[PDB]
Amino acid sequence: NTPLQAIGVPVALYDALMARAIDSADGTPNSKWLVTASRDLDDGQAKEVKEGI
Amino acid sequence: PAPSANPAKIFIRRFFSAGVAKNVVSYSNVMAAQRAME
Repeated sequence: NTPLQAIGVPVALYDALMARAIDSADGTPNSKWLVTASRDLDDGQAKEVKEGI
Repeated sequence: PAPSANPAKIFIRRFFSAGVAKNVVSYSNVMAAQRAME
């Protein structure tokens, strides 16, 4: 007769969610400003756009 | 004292039968009480 008899499910839920938490912490890019160029931009001056930004 | 004659004889005539050793709780209730412990 133990409380451990009736806590199997939520602890399993807890570790599963924390596994989701630790996983998505490292793996999701932390960058902003998804900049994209146009389809005539002369790499040689498009790189000037990158260094400018 | 000990009148021995209670009005609870309604049930042994037919609704119950003498000398059978009926169990006190339904098997469904026991399983319900069991799973209620987890």
